[PDB]
Amino acid sequence: MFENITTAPADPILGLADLLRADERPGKIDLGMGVYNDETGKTPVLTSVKKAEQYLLENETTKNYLGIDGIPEFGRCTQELLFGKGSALINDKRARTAQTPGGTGALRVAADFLAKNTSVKRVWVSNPSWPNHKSVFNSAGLEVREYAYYDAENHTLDFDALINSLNEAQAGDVVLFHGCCHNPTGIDPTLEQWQTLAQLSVEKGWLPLFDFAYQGFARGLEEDAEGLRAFAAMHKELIVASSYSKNFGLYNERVGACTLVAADSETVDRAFSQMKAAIRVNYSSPPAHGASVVATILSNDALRAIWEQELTDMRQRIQRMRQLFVNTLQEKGANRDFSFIIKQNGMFSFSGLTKEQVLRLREEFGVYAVASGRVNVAGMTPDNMAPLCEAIVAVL
Amino acid sequence: MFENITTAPADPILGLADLLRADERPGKIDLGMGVYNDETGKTPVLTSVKKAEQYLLENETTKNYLGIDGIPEFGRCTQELLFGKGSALINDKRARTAQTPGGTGALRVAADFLAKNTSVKRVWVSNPSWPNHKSVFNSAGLEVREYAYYDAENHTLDFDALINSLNEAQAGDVVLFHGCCHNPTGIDPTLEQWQTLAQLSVEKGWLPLFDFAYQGFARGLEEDAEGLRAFAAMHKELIVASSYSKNFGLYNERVGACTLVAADSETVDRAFSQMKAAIRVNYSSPPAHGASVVATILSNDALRAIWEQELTDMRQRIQRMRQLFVNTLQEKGANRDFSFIIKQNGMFSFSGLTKEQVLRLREEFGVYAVASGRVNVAGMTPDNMAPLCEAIVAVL
Ligand SMILES: *Cc1c(COP(=O)(O)O)cnc(C)c1O
Ligand SMILES: *Cc1c(COP(=O)(O)O)cnc(C)c1O
Repeated sequence: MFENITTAPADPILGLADLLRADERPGKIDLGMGVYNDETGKTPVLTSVKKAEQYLLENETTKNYLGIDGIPEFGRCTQELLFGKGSALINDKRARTAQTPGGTGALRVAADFLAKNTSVKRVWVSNPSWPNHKSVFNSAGLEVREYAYYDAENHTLDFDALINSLNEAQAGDVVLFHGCCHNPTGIDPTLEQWQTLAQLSVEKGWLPLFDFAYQGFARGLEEDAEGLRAFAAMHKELIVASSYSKNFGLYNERVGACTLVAADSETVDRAFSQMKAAIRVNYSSPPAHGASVVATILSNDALRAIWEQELTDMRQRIQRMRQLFVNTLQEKGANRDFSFIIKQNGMFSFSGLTKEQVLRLREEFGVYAVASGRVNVAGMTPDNMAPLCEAIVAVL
Repeated sequence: MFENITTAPADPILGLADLLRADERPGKIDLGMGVYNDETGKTPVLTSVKKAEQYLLENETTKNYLGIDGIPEFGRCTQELLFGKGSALINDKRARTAQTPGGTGALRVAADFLAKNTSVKRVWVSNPSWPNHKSVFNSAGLEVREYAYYDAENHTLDFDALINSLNEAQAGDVVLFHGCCHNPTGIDPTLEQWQTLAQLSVEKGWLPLFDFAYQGFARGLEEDAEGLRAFAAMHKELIVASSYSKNFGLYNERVGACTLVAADSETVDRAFSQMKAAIRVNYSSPPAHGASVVATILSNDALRAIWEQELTDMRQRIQRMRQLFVNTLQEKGANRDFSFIIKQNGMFSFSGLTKEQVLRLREEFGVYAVASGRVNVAGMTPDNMAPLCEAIVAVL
């Protein structure tokens, strides 16, 4: 029965891991997958996380199944982080949160939920966008359409093109927005633009779906969520797929959440019952460890203070590398101006390098980046900066 | 968009948790979901597991993403447990294993894989069977058909009916078998019957799919796998969805695996690439903690010895309760003979109680069992045995 199965195509991002594995060369530079690296080029476990894991080791008395929607505390802490401690959405009980295996897991649950329980047929994603977005929604039988977003020539957000692109979006359509730190551009809408988009969305009858995987990496926890909050203030219904993989450094523990918002508690509870049905037939219930670590940290003043500082330290080291990257490129004799990357938020730099240049960097210099020209700044260190830039300058 | 969504129907097994939650009554007896309880009526963390978690706390240096298929060591230890340390399948590299979020997660991955990459259209499950089996395969767009299995009158396996039921199964069809400790009957085929089924399967051209969630709870680790091994000795292709939720007491960490077997390594690697594609669009990569605990224990002589003993202790306590259950029923003046339950393996007892009797036990006595008459023996203790049996005797 498996005789004629075809070899699956490699994933443009996750597949870089395999190539890096095979590459036997010494000083390879991994600037692919978006994982944080410290000055040493290692991806350490946060101290706040180790302390939480210590706590769980001493106090956990059972591994009995969690409910289908996960740890209740995790859900509450997640909603406060997203909407604000005294949000009306929380007080009016208009939101329900399911703990999921990572933000990717949240996206799949949302997709299965939409495909089977609503009239939704199309999902609009930005151009360019995170490649797995199309893949996930397509697997659920939903078609994906793109809306203009990045201006490759001016390295900025083409708001006019965005609006015009979306005018082709019909009521009942889902429009996907990145909460902050747009992946891969790093360009986010200003608050004014978020507000304008919120109003337009309501009038056009779109169902907003936020992919929020980098809260805290743009400006701060609360600041990075003002766009989503602007939307939540005007919409009756919303869906948020969030992830703690990056802001907690819990990548492999698969910690995320899918939050559903409706007009009232009666409606959201009803809809949420179908989201739980979608989860039941997938993985049944979520993994406890990762989410337990997050809930423990967020609900403890001491641990929370330490975690917030570590998040601040991560954000600041990336910003340092970002400036050092541009300066070194100029220092090494860069062909063109790369100052526009200082304007991008998050772990990435949408460099503008062509597919061939990326291929050559890998082949001839052992420098690994995503074919789209996306480079992981968080993977840069004072030690690999020099050879990194010499290679780039060499392919311009 | 969520205005007209319908309330999802409650799950016959997982839904018992919610009801137990609402029930404010004092001495409720939970004999529903299949989770192990000790003499105290608690579901403790195994000692071997706590020691492993200790080890990980001290040695883990990163939470960086695992590969799509999980921890390689976990996969190897899983294959040895299933096929045998010196199995030809392992030596000829005919098997690939993906770490998944629980056995349920493995079933979903298998289903998505089959639905999109093969001509499979039907899956045959036993009557009766684990309710989520139909639900999971149906969600992937595959139809489920039932084959005779349990003889409600003689409380045994009706092998003749089984064979005749399956003669309606066409080549290319998937036939699902429980590795051991059939859920909910507790009745497994003898080795001779497994062998006969293996031969028939090959001749009819069926694709066997084993749900192996209770390895070690029938007779022992190796013994409980002889049925699967009989099949693996004659088939070119097989799929095994296994779980460590019960034999390791790791329920909420979601630890399972989906193992794919093909004629040769070239074919299995090709097919496996599509299984990874199916996982990529679901949860991306699996949760590390649970599987790390399992790999650590299985690859360490010391920890493995302790774990195997704990497994033995769990199996023996259930067997004790099983005999005490029958004796107490007779002692309390049971209507009919219940000795047939001594012949059932696993945590359950397929009692024969009707839907109304189960409803009444819950309503009037606070005793919770599954509507099918399935009762969790592992949930029985010397303390709740008396009131438990008095309630049952009262509804006969
Ligand atoms: C990291 C990320 C996610 C979710 O990642 P998980 O590892 O599955 O939690 C989703 N969308 C984007 C754009 C991301 O960068
Ligand atoms: C426990 C069980 C599973 C898998 O359970 P998980 O908790 O998802 O690992 C699958 N099939 C049967 C029949 C089971 O009893």
